[PDB]
Amino acid sequence: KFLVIAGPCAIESEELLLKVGEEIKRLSEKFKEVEFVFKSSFDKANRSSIHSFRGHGLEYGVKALRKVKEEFGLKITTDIHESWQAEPVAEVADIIQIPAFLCRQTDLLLAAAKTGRAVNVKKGQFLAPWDTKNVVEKLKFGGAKEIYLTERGTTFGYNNLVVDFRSLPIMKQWAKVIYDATGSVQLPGGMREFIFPLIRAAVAVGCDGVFMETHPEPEKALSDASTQLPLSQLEGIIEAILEIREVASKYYETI
Amino acid sequence: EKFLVIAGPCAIESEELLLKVGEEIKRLSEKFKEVEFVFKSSFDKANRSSIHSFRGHGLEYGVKALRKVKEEFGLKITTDIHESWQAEPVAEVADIIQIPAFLCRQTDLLLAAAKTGRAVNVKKGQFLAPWDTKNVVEKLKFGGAKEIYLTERGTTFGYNNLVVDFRSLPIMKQWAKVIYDATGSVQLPGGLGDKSGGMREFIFPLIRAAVAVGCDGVFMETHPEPEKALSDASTQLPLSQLEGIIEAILEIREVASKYYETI
Amino acid sequence: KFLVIAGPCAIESEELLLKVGEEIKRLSEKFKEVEFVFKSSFDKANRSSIHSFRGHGLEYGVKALRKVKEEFGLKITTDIHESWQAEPVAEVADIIQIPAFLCRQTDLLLAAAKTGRAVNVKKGQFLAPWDTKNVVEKLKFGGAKEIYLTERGTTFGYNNLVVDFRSLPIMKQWAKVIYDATGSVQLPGGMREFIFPLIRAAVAVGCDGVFMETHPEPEKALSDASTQLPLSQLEGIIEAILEIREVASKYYETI
Amino acid sequence: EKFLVIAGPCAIESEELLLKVGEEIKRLSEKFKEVEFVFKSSFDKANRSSIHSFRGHGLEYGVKALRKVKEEFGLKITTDIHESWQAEPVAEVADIIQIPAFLCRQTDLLLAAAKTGRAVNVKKGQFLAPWDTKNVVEKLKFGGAKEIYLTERGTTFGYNNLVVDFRSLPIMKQWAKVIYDATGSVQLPGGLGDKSGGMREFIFPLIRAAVAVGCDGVFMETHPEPEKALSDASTQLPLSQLEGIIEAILEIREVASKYYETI
Ligand SMILES: O=P(O)(O)OC[C@@H](O)[C@@H](O)[C@H](O)CO
Ligand SMILES: O=P(O)(O)OC[C@@H](O)[C@@H](O)[C@H](O)CO
Repeated sequence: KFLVIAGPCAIESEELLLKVGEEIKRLSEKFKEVEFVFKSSFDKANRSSIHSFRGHGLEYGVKALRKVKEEFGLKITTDIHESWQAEPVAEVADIIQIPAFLCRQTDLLLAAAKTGRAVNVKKGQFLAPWDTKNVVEKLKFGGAKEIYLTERGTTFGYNNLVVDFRSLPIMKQWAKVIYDATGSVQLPGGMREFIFPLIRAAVAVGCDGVFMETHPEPEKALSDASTQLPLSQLEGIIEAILEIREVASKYYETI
Repeated sequence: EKFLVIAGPCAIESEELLLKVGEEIKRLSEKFKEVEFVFKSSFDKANRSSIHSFRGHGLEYGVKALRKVKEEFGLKITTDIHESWQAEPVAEVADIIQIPAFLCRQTDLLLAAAKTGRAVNVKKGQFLAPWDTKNVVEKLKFGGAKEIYLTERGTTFGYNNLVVDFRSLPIMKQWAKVIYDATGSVQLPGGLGDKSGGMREFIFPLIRAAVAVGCDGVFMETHPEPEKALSDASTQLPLSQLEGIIEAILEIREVASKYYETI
Repeated sequence: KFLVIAGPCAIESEELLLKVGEEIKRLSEKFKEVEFVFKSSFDKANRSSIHSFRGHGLEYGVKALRKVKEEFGLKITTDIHESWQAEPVAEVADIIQIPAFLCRQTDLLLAAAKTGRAVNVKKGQFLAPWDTKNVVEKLKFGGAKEIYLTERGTTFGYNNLVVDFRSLPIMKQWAKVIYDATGSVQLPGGMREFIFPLIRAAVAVGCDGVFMETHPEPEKALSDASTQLPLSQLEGIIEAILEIREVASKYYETI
Repeated sequence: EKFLVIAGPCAIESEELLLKVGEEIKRLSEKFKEVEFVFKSSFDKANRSSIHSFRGHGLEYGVKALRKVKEEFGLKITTDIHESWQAEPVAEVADIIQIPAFLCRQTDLLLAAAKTGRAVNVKKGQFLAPWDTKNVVEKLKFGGAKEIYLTERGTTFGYNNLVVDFRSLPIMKQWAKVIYDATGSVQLPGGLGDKSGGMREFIFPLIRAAVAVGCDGVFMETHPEPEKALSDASTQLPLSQLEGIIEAILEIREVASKYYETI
């Protein structure tokens, strides 16, 4: 079924995770046609500044995510940054996320695949759509069976990302495709006003799921404060994309 | 508001070609009554890459051919101008005067079109940022234009490639009605060396994106047999597929419409 | 010999043209190895704003340029915007300049070629280096014998131009190549600090000439105030590029 | 200041290959005494496009091979790390620890390299703007790095193509010494499908541009027979051409030097 990956960018506390998980659970019960996956990072390992918020560590993060899966029965996904993190994260993560800058790091991909979990690779801002075929091949070689590729924009001049929707049908040739609605509008080194319009475009074109970072109060977020979707707006957007998908799906081109 | 569909063969290869396409557009206009159709065709391809490529049969012949389409089918007409002096004669038949993408900053051309009293549709230059179309609209208003359109047709992305930044739709909507050029946006400028290339397989997906985001109309160059077209053979939509595409975008527009943001 | 095309962006008055022409003449006498061509536009036909300075008209402009050639014996170059302007401009213009946005307008190119004058086409920000071969062919078909292609940057994201120096050797295959040092640093819709560094790069790579818009007081210029080179700095830059060219020329690759 | 020339085969194909290249670099270091040479080679290509491409013979073998080069020729050494744990063992032989372009924002990797006390050279990510390297240098200084380099190696320009924006040289010079990667800047990422492409014909012209603009050193991957290289076969410079290139850039640097702007 259609996938909706959502949650706060970073694990600011398992308190926040529980408050967001509660809403994700409610939507999960309301939209039985959709498969929800809770997401949050235990570490922002690639912040621009050395003085920015990274997180509370792997152990604290896995614990918090563990509480979300136990308390709400929701699937989990988080990203890893170095090979050794794949094993401990796989304990709770149903889907292991590979950061965009690291989409070409062979050992990280292999380490994720070895865990037997599903793998979701964020497409690097430097990669062409067709370049992702090799990424999928590495994962298959590593034993991965459930593979996703996430569109999150491509480098367009400096401090700007553009979404080339031609990427969706191209990547669908070798993997399930996810559209990152919040990451695609960020200005590297973003505009929330474009999150909804572009996600509508994503489902009109055709994808297997959407990815959205959401926070009760984005402006207070410790990471991605300018792009995280306010929690209260999630339901409306999901209902909207489901309706558009229902009508547009008749026209999705065959593989 | 009535959705606009601008369509027709890229170039006026012959008056016969125009009437054939015009007949189909007229038929669709009778079926899709909620759509405002405007027949398009260029009397001159003044910016071909190669000196050896087809340009046209002249302004005189073209206008005459376009007038025949309007007379026979009662369809609104649009064609593009390339130099200031062409605005007057063209305004005699054209309901909408089109400004080529490379010429979107040529003040005199914009002014020439604006003083005719006809509607003006400016193709957004591949070098222009969305927010910089505000001054383009200002020039037209200054020149007397009362009905203005801005057409998204892609932006230079590396060499011989164009990308469509859909954020341009809501940005440009701030100052003019917005049209999405479904066939021009998938062309590969100079992709074939002496001619430009294109990827027809992406025409439909991107037009679905356009209506989901929200626009005031779509622009599509269509030809009975694109493979044999004298210009844009790689991007013109087979005429037989026009009906299906229009039905689809009207369906997607309807379902997405309640979510279009207010400007 | 090496070409240096320089002058104020727009003809704000024949007074300005004479003051700049006087300096250009002095340098012309100092650098006999270089061929100087005086440049200025009689009309800025593509300003972003309808309220910006365009000029004093074709007639007034040609007259002013005519005075420069008569009073200083300098060659002249100015740009045309519509086909009908080629004939009257050719009366004084030794080199007819084709604006970047208009580099694909067949009739403008043909009209320029018909005059029998040399033609210098500014490479559109949307053109790939190899795409210029067809531009040259149009001019040759139109009777042009002296053809130049000028590098002035390529669209790089929004409101930014990047100079891909690979363009110089590529375009040299079919035409003489000129580097526009002032236009290449402008930010469409620039930084003067990069004019000199990039022009040094241009001659190190290898070109047939440089193009620079210069004004006694750029900040007071009616057009391109942010990129025009202060007149007093022209001599130093020319001497500098001549020295670099002298040494680097030993390494310029054969056609 | 002494000009830096970082050169060597892309990957450590064998200890034999390293000694062959090392011998030539040593010879050039004896001729060009005004240049500081640093021998480069990767013990692992951890980011190949294809799972079937050559990666290397492991960290242990690589370090041993690099130490042999340093021992036999007395040359400074540089190699890249891919994960934090590699900084310590690599610092035992490497005078300069190299940070891969895709990893230029990985905080822990930068920190790992900085605490070794060795010099650190960061390849500028193809996604990074020049002004955003300021924070990269800040992270390294925070981590204890006292000798920092930033290497220009091109920026994403459309698909499978890189462009060198030379404005980056004077911008980055504001916070670190700047190196120009002459061979990486002409590669066509994923250009050959399973492998990346490249245009060797542009290596020399662009390196001439780099020294005319002004930089603190150049980086060049070189191999006796590039055509047979196991990695970057399309961009590595034939070893026989290294001497000529170095002589040329030293000549251009000298004549342009009086014009380098003060930061
Ligand atoms: O085929 P060439 O001559 O390159 O012309 C490209 C066409 O696609 C042309 O009509 C284009 O969209 C012009 O603006
Ligand atoms: O040939 P592939 O595997 O694409 O790798 C590209 C090389 O050019 C590679 O070593 C590159 O510069 C990696 O960063």
